Amino acid sequence: GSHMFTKHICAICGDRSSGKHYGVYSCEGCKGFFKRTVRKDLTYTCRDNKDCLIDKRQRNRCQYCRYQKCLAMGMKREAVQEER
Amino acid sequence: HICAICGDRSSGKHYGVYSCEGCKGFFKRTVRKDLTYTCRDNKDCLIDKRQRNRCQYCRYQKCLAMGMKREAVQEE
DNA sequence: CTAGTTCAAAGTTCACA
DNA sequence: TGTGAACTTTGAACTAG
Ligand SMILES: [Zn+2]
Ligand SMILES: [Zn+2]
Ligand SMILES: [Zn+2]
Ligand SMILES: [Zn+2]
Repeated sequence: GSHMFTKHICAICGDRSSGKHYGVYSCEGCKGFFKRTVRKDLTYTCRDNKDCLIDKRQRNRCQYCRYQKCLAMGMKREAVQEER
Repeated sequence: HICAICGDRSSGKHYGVYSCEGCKGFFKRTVRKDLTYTCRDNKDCLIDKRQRNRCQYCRYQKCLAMGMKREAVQEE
C-alpha cells in the first residue's frame, strides 16, 4: 500500500475545497460567489437553458446555474452574516 | 440565563457578567491586545445577537456598561 | 481565586484585460 | 466588472483539577 493525505473537493464545482463554507465543502470561489450574491440579494439570468455544467473551467460562464447549484448542494443563506 | 450584552444564550458568568461565549472571547481579546476601536456611526449602535459584530466600539462599551471588569482578564 | 485554550468557519482585501 | 487567493476575527467546545 501507500499513505493517504485527505483532500476535499468543492461540492459545487469539483475544485479543491478550503473547507466547509455555508454548510457544504467548497472552494474559495464558490464561497465568495455565494457571499456576494446573498449579501446584495443578487438575481441572475441563464443565457442558455438552466442546465449549464458547473465546474472549475465553466463556473464563471453562468452565475444563475452556479447559484442554483450552491442551493441544490445545501449552501445556507442564513449562514451568510451581516457586514463587519 | 441570557447574555446581558447581546441577549444570546449565556454560558455562565464571565468577568463579573452573564455572557455568551462570543462576548467572553471578544472582551478577553480586546483587553489582551489592549485594542482601541472607533465607532463607524454615532456611538449608539444596537448590540444584539445578529448585530454584535457590526461595531466593536459599541460592543466593548456595552461590555463595560454591563459591568465587565478589565482586571479579571489574564495579562502577559 | 473564578480563570484558561483551539481553530473551523465566519469575516475582509485587492490585483487583474 | 466580479472574481478568488490570502489574509484577520470570532465563538462552540472544551481544559485543569
Ligand atoms: Zn467551487
Ligand atoms: Zn445557465
Ligand atoms: Zn453576548
Ligand atoms: Zn458603534
